[PDB]
Amino acid sequence: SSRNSTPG
Amino acid sequence: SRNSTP
Amino acid sequence: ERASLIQKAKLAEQAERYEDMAAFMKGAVEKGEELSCEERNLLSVAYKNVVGGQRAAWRVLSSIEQKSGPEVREYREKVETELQGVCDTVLGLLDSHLIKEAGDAESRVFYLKMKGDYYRYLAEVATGDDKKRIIDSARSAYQEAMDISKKEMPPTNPIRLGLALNFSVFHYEIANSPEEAISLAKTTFDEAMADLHTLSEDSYKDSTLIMQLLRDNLTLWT
Amino acid sequence: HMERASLIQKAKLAEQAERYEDMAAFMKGAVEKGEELSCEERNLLSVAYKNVVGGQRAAWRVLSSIEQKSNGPEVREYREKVETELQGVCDTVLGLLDSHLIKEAGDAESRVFYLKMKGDYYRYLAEVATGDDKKRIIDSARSAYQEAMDISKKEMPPTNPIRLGLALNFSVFHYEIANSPEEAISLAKTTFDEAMADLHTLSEDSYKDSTLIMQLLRDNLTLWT
Ligand SMILES: [Br-]
Ligand SMILES: [Br-]
Ligand SMILES: [Br-]
Ligand SMILES: [Br-]
Repeated sequence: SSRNSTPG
Repeated sequence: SRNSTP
Repeated sequence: ERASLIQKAKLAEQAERYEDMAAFMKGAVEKGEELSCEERNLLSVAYKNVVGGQRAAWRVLSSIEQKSGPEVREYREKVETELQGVCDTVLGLLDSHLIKEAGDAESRVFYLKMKGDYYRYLAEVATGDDKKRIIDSARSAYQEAMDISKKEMPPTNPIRLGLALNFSVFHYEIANSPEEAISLAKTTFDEAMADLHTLSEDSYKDSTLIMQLLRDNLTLWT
Repeated sequence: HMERASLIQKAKLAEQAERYEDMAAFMKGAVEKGEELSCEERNLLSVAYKNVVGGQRAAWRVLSSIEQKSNGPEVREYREKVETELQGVCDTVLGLLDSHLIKEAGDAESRVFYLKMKGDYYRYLAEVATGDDKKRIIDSARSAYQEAMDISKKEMPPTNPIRLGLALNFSVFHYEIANSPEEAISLAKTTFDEAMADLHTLSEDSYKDSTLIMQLLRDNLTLWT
């Protein structure tokens, strides 16, 4: 439900 | 896993 | 300023910035006005979170150091030194501003319990010549708090129950006196149990939560 | 003990203890020894600063949300204090990237990784900046991501996870910072489709790494369209 940026 | 006051 | 420092402590709590929250509460204490029950809880939550993170890090490092390398020892000592600095700050506030002869039994027991707790955190990482001195300071603070609570508070009071719970943990893990730990938890539970049916709605959750913790520790130790 | 190998070992201990500010300071010391970072060491540096700046970004969003919902001076002052700290962390990472990590030599993977990190830390500065300073920071983030995109399209296959992660972040930059949702959606769609065409030619370990980022690209497309 919230936008994704790279987990690193 | 003993408990102390939170 | 005092109203601003307390409001900033509440904002820091919402943002999960516990070091900022503790520094704002420290500034509010240094204004000289007594803390309300809500303000005491803000001060307590802030430092408990800060020292809780250091205690958890210390246990991870200590566990690696024992399972096994000068690096683990050096880094463990760095975390220890930081934890000690936080405890010394809380003990300093308690001595210079919070612990007094005046005030209700409730506030006096709260701060004396906090003094026992922060000396107990120092005792967890103490290994040298100061270890005995640190343990007797935790013991003396909890004992003085126990004497006041038994004379001036009902056995179901959550501050009285929480003090007995922590002093019982002190006996078990720090003082290596499991018989004294079990008998204190058992006596505290039984004396509260006798008055449970007359307990007021405001203390329902807090009193019953600590009675469950006393029961959990007894089940773990016996 | 602060030789390069001791600093890396201390960063690994700090990671296990969840002490990310200590972990970042140990990795900063290791980078300043002047030697290239291995893939494992790059990931340690990245995880450490991402956790540090992630906590400040989360605190900033809580404060900004309270400050906006109320529309006293306390929320603004405390929000500015958290902002100043976040800016100091980004300036430290940007300083390391400029003086030690970004260089001409090395494989395309390492070059794209650091240029992507430069775009990311300028993007975190852009999230809290205002006025003309915000405009310059937005143009600095775009230049770093664009230089990284040019290298990745020429030297990496479309399924490479560093290439995919760069497109994912540059797409987030277009959507939230640059206010260019059309460019954000078309970049995420193109990246997803070009990787999709080559997924069948990968090993189980590589397939798992590419598809994980492809799911994030898809999740953003589902959220925006
Ligand atoms: Br150290
Ligand atoms: Br000692
Ligand atoms: Br007693
Ligand atoms: Br402030």
